[PDB]
Amino acid sequence: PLESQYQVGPLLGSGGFGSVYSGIRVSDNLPVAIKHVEKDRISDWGELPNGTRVPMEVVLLKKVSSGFSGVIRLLDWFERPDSFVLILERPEPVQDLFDFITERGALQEELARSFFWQVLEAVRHCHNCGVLHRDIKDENILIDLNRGELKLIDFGSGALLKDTVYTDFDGTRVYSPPEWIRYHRYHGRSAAVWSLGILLYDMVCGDIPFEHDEEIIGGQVFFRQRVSSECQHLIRWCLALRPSDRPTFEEIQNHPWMQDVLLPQETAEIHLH
Repeated sequence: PLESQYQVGPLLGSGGFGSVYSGIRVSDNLPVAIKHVEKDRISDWGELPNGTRVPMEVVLLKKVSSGFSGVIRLLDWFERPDSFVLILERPEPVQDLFDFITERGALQEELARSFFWQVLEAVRHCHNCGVLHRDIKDENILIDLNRGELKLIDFGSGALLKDTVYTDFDGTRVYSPPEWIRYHRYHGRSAAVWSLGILLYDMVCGDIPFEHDEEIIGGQVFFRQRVSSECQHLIRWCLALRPSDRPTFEEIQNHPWMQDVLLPQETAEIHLH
């Protein structure tokens, strides 16, 4: 049916991810996002069990799209002659973390603790469903401002999780780890932890630590804001130059800086409402 199932509103944005529109499901007035990807631009394809050939993003989304609210849910999708159309959740009111940090500057550590913990829980979900996101960064994290819940979006650079090396990458370079920069090689989990250190720095300092390749591979972390010694230690650990020296998610979540996290609703009440 298509445009009889959804009322299409204004363009939300466009780019390497395609074109996304604000929308509404006619039946129950659910707010949704409608994402158009050209077939000519899809680099990675996969298949659903029944042999239907789809973009990898749709495979990845179906693997993670089960109830847990830390990841954006794919509600439906459609194939057209020259494109696919994806229908996704849209929180309302919503603000992406990039926008939020631009607006507020460096976050208080209590708030960055809640946000970062929620991102950790969301990435563990992905990994347990067999999915590596590969483009974790402030822009790809939406804040449901009423609930205080963070959601991960855009699995368009993602891959199936595997234990062997990756030699391809189409995410954001300034969140990519030094082994990618030097050797065009990385492993999934240790690369993820590096990008989380970039994200945590970004949260507590209000900008990312490295802009150029030379900075990425040099691994000197200079703090431009006041950041507690515990928080600096977690960041520096995630940003270890040698992959095997980086923490596991368990080690991250057992770190002293990560104890006594606020709940999402408390986060919303204290910091968002």
